[PDB]
Amino acid sequence: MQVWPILNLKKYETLSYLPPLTTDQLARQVDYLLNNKWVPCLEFETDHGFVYREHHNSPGYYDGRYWTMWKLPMFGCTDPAQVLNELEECKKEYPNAFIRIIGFDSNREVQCISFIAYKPAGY
Amino acid sequence: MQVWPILNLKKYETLSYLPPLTTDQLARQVDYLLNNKWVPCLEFETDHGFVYREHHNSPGYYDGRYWTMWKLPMFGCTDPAQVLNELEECKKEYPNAFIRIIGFDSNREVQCISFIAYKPAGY
Amino acid sequence: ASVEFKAGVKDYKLTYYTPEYETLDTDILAAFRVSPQPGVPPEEAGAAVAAESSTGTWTTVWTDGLTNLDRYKGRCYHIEPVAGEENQYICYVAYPLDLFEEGSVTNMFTSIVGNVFGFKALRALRLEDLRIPVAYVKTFQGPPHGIQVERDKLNKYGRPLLGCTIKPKLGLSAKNYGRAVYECLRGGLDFTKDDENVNSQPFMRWRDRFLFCAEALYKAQAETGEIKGHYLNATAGTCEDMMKRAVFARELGVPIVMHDYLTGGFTANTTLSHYCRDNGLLLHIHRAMHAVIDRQKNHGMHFRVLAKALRLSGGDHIHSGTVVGKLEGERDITLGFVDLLRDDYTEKDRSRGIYFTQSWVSTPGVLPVASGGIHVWHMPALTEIFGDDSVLQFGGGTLGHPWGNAPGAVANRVALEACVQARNEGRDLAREGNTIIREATKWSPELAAACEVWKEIKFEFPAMDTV
Amino acid sequence: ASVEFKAGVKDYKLTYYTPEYETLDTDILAAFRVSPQPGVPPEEAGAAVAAESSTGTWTTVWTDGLTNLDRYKGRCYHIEPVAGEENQYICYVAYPLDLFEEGSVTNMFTSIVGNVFGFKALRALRLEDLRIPVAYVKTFQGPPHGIQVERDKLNKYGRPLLGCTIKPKLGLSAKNYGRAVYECLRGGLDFTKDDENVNSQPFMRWRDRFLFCAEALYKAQAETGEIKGHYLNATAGTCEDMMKRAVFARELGVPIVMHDYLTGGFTANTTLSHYCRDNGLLLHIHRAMHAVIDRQKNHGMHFRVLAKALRLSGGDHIHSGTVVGKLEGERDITLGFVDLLRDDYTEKDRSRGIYFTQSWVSTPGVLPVASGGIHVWHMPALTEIFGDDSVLQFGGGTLGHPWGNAPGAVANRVALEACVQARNEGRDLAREGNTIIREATKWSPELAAACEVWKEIKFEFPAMDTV
Amino acid sequence: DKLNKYGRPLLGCTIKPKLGLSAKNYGRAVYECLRGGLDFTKDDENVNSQPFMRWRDRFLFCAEALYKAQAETGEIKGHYLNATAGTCEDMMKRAVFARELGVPIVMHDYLTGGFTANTTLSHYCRDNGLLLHIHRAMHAVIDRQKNHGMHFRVLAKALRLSGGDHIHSGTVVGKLEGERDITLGFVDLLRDDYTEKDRSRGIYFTQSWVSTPGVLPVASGGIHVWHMPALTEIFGDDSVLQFGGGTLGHPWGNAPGAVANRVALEACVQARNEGRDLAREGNTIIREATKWSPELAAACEVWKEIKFEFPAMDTV
Amino acid sequence: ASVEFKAGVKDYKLTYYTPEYETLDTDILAAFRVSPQPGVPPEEAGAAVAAESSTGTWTTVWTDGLTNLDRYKGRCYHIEPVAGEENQYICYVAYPLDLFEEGSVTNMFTSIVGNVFGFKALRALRLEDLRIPVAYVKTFQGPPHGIQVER
Ligand SMILES: O=C(O)[C@@](O)(COP(=O)(O)O)[C@H](O)[C@H](O)COP(=O)(O)O
Ligand SMILES: O=C(O)[C@@](O)(COP(=O)(O)O)[C@H](O)[C@H](O)COP(=O)(O)O
Ligand SMILES: O=C(O)[C@@](O)(COP(=O)(O)O)[C@H](O)[C@H](O)COP(=O)(O)O
Ligand SMILES: [Mg+2]
Ligand SMILES: [Mg+2]
Ligand SMILES: [Mg+2]
Repeated sequence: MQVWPILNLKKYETLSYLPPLTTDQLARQVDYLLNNKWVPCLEFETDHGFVYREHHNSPGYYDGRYWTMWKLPMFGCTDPAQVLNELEECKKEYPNAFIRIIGFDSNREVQCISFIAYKPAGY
Repeated sequence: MQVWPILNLKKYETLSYLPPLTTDQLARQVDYLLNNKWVPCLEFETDHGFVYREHHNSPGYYDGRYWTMWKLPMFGCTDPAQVLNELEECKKEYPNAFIRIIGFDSNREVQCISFIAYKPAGY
Repeated sequence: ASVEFKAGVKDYKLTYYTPEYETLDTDILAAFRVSPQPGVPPEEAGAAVAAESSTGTWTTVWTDGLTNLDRYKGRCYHIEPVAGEENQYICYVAYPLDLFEEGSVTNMFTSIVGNVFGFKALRALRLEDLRIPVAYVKTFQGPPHGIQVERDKLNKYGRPLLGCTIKPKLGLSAKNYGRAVYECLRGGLDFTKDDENVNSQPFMRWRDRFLFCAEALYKAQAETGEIKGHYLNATAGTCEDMMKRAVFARELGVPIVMHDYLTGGFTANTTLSHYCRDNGLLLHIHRAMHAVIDRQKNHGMHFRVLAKALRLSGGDHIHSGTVVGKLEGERDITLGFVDLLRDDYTEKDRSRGIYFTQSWVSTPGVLPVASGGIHVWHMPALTEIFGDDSVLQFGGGTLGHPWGNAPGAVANRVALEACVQARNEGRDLAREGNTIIREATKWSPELAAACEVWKEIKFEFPAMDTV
Repeated sequence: ASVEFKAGVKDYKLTYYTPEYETLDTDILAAFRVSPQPGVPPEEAGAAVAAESSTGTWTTVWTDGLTNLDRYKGRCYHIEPVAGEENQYICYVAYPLDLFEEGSVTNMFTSIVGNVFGFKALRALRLEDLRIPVAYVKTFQGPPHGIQVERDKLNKYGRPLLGCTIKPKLGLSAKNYGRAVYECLRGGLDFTKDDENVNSQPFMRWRDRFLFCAEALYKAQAETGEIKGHYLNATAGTCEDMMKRAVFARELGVPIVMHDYLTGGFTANTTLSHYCRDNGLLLHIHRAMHAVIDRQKNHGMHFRVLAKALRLSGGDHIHSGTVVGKLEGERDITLGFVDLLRDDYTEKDRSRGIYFTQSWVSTPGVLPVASGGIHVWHMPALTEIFGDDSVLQFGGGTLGHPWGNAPGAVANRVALEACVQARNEGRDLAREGNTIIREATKWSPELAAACEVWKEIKFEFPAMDTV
Repeated sequence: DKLNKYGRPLLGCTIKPKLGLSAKNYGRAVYECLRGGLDFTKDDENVNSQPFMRWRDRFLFCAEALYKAQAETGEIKGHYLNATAGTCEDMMKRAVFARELGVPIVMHDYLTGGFTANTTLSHYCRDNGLLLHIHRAMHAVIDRQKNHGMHFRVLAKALRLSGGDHIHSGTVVGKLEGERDITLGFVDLLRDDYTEKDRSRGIYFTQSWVSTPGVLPVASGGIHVWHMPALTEIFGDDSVLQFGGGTLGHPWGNAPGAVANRVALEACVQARNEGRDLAREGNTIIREATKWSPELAAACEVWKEIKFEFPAMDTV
Repeated sequence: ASVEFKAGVKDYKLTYYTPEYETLDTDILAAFRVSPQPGVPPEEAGAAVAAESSTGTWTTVWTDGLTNLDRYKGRCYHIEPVAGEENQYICYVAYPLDLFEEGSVTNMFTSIVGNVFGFKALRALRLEDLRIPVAYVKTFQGPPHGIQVER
């Protein structure tokens, strides 16, 4: 009987309870996003990797949900390499930030994909 | 006339004002809870050993009262050695955690025993 | 069945003495200790009590015919002479469920105890016990929280809680009150409290006291790492004032307030109890004035009845006596109403003055509070009599310590924990009590100082209220 | 002056027995009938009472030094042995004005009667009287209207008012209640009333009763051309419920409501009294439960103290006993507290149990209500004892009439007016009482019928509460 | 958008036993469940305010518990606090305290409480930013038999109008009845903006919603780790899968129970995203995950042979 | 006293079928017309109904050990066949007073009729009657007036 660890066990939503994604596994997630004709976008954050509540405590209000946009959503992107290239570009420029890849469905106007693609040292 | 100290005088509820419990004394407390047919359970905490108020300040609300359960309550336990063994196991896995032993009374549904069995260095 | 109206006076026993009646599980049963005037037979005395506390008056009224009196009348169904007393009887009276207003302790006492105690035909009258049927019990909210929930909110388990009344009773300023409070709390006590008569006065207005006391308790809590409380007294002259005090306490985020239920009254106590339930505030009840009613054996109301009434109206704590302190309280009788306050079921037991079996249908239990003239040497006895589910309070016993409030609290906390440890290890508190305390004095200077001051202090007098 | 703190217990008399003290006109003075345990000297017993009802506790506390105890302490300043009793003393205690919360009868009793009655060192304790200083009296609203204003609102002068409690006590339906009420009112009575225990129950909910009773009283008023009232009972389990009942009565436009002040409590009574003042409603006060507290001479609180407290808290009427009825009440003692309820000034008079001179600084007077076991033959005595400023109530004495409610009321109204006329003409009611009644029976068939039924009915028993 | 959760079904859990737990024991169970990976926990439908646990006490301890779990994991958590009461006034009193606590979600039994009370609460939740979870207790009294009553699809449409953010939809594979095609029919009626007539799925009329928000279907009732592939395949990402016994029945406790469910779900999501057929490769995907997840391995072992197969009463 | 926890599914009848139980005057009693699926024993179907309308679920949970399940559980205490009827029974279930919210019909029905009617193991289910104990009746206001007052 194992006791689930309490320390340094922060998670990052979808796919975070699985083993780290290998190069090919990550590329397959991107392929999935593109195959569904969703728009890819990269977001990064250096100061608040996790949700907190500083400005308000009313129902549904949380700080830390918004991250900062890397360039612009990749409208018309049909090649995973492009997304993976931008990811590297973002890493070299923000090696100490958390970086996630999201995919927008413009018809429903809902993010259908969202997973952490990179974590700074210490995580 | 002695002045009661102010610094580094945090307490841990029942038994915390007596000299540190010896191995034999600790075992006697465990015998007691078992003799009363209460269910033993171990709890540990690393980040917040004492109550505080971060999320709310209304009457009766306090953060830090819940610690995390080590495995499950020992239903059917009748051997004190079983409890002390778990204490040692919890201690080795979490050396920097405060660990307490509690005893449940299922009929009244209240903890009839609760005491700190171990505290990290500097406490 | 109908009958012709005949004006005139008849004996109460013709309609109200029903020795063949079998009580319904929905009836409120009462045990009265009746002392009739010479010449008044016990059957007539018992019937008068039943009649005038339910449906009858002194002469025949025609209006009885518009209703079904058999269905509503109170009935004296049993009488027994009291041993060791002359011309005294225990009369049992049954009242149907319909006579009472749901959830009103005020209405219940108005009928049962309203006018009958002043009857010319009686020398004295005492209400010893009431059997409250479960159907009526369910109409009350009961304690706003109760034993389990309280321990859970405060995160305190495995030992009696510790309190202390600030002294002097009256005369201290708001700031000095907070000063005394912080010093008491930092030394190990769980609570401190306003004296029962400390409401709002020229020397200390309530709001100032609430404010300074909140600062003091939060400082002591931060210093010790143990949850603290201070019973803020909401007792006031009007419902409106009482409410304004409870409201501010809520605003401060403190865990507990107090109320003098008898001097304040049942109507106001029930209002406060509901507010405490709605707002998460623990409610400590002080029984000021009870002895005016419950001390004499021949006339009045026994405390056990006043205790049951509080459990119904609502209160998380209630003073229960100390047995060994400065105020009267016999051990057997005390243990009797303590079970009636904490348990879900108590069987009829006349050796402890319990006249009827009482069930509570899961109404939360009330925490008995032992306070008044107690000190360190009394710790083993108090721990042995009340057990873990109790609050032991030391006012003079803390502020009377030669080294001050913090050392006084330490002495009390250490004395308690030493008893808890010894008991847990299998030692006999009633036999080894003094030895256990002496052992702790060896390593606790604070406790040693307390022990020497109160060594020869005892309170032993013949009790008036006995069985 | 400063002094070194010395821990330990001292006798209460070293600080609380002050036989050389001269009382200030701002002090609350109390007269306690103290019965000490054997071995406890009267000076120590009196001092314990003074101490624990003001500022002290069982052991020395250092905090006394933060304040000026001489300025706040209660003081036993006089002791006298009681004649005809053994080991009993009257101890006089003075409490400074500062100890009390303005306008709160609840706070006043909490201090004076709070914990002292249960002291192990005492066998029994009774509070006989309180001298309420005029400076404290002014902090209370007093009766919402009082004698003069009431007579003026109702347009009734020159004779005692007449009431009647509807019977049976419990069991009648709302419509039958109104039926009984209209019949009683149309025959000449000024008021009818809910029985003290009639609040809201399965057989008759309050709102239905209020509604049917309003219809009945308006019909009787229209028929007779005399202003009528029916005491609608606002006694309830919570302040909120009590208030909802008072509010509906206000909406109906009726003139008077009632409250059981002791079972309801002082906090709720004071709230209702203020509402009655703000809304023009007369307030009748029923003293249910008083005898539990005030019947025995050796322990409790005399009724005169409970009466003064009502005048302060507020009430337009208050039951005062009948002397000749079914409930206890001695003539001299009764007349004593009747003056304390109506007058602006009453001088100390020990033959009537008045221990202190009392001034009311124009606080309105309260109308004493004589009720309980009285009938037509008692009319001359009642009229002679209470005078015009009183309310005489006949429940069983009206609804027990062989011809019904209206004829019963007529018999009572005629019997009263015959006494009023005879008195006014110079006849002696105490001497010619029976003759006066007999003369009226000659032309009043209704009164003749009443007289024959209750001819041999008397209530004569030895009183427990005497002087 | 409020919870910051995308790309997978949400995971919930009903605390057990249904009744009988104290307020503190409720919060204790809640904290352990949420910390293991579940997004939500919930009061059982019949947990309102009773002698063993009064409502305000429960709301208080559950709030302390969920905030602790959230801080530990870094993921937004919630606990459906039950606002169902005997009167509108009591219901509102419970919704108000939830709002004061700053929590994200409350729940209501719309059929036993009633449509009038539900619409009142729906409007209050909109004005105060509270998510509203709807339990369909009593629906089977009305919708089970094919010959008499009202089909659930009509009750589902009624809820979308009255108002609710979630509504139980059945599991198909669980302990309670629900046919696949009929279920798929009303799930579309709950989430989409337009659904055309389709008699094979019991859809008699074409229905348009003119942009009325979709409601999240909640699959709950007798389900476990082995059902994960099937549930993910049937419902898709826009659903909430709840495991009461399936979490509190785990041999290692609540946190490991939650981990098992969260891992099983993510394994199915990853496989699906890679193009794997959940219907055919379901068991394989789960077995693969047990190689690196002790929590999941222990769970699979316990419920390997448990299935719920009986003839359906409600059919097309 | 308590036993060890063992994960796994057990038949509901093991805990919820109590044919020798004597009802208390504070219990809410329910009479159900139960029509089990073929192969489901009436004791199990009756136990399932009692279990899922009170304290139990489909698999064993360790939390039961924190309470005294015996005083809170619903209990199928009696079963009788329906005359001239194929595989149909009247199952009697007792519910302790503590399971219900005072004055709330909504809560009473949520428990007794909440989820059991949709069980796969049952073909049909009908609640015929309920014995409402007087202690529970007193927690309600009832008619605002009633026959007598209305007339
Ligand atoms: O005023 C007092 O005497 C106390 O503060 C005790 O002070 P000490 O701790 O300083 O003695 C308590 O209120 C009494 O115990 C009440 O009596 P009971 O508890 O019997 O109702
Ligand atoms: O319940 C009763 O007995 C009465 O209605 C009298 O009825 P009858 O007129 O039918 O006797 C009165 O309340 C008592 O007088 C109260 O006692 P006191 O007035 O002494 O407080
Ligand atoms: O009470 C219950 O049985 C549940 O908590 C599930 O518990 P388990 O997770 O322990 O099965 C749910 O409320 C049901 O799913 C209701 O049915 P439906 O979703 O079909 O409305
Ligand atoms: Mg006190
Ligand atoms: Mg009366
Ligand atoms: Mg459920």
